[PDB]
Amino acid sequence: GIDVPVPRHSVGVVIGRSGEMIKKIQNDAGVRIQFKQDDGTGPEKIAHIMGPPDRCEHAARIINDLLQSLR
Repeated sequence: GIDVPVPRHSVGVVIGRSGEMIKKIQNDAGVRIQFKQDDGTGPEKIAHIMGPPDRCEHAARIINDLLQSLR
């Protein structure tokens, strides 16, 4: 999969409540998104997108597009 920067100030939006929002992402994308401790950087965590190689980028865009306004 891919290790993707997700701002710790923005993960609130990505997670929503209960992680229901990010589950909806994983649902429609057909992926797994695991928030690592932090990794890679400081003010951002790493969302670990996994599954199919192209699908990782598809789901990457879902999250990234959401993070576009946030970062």
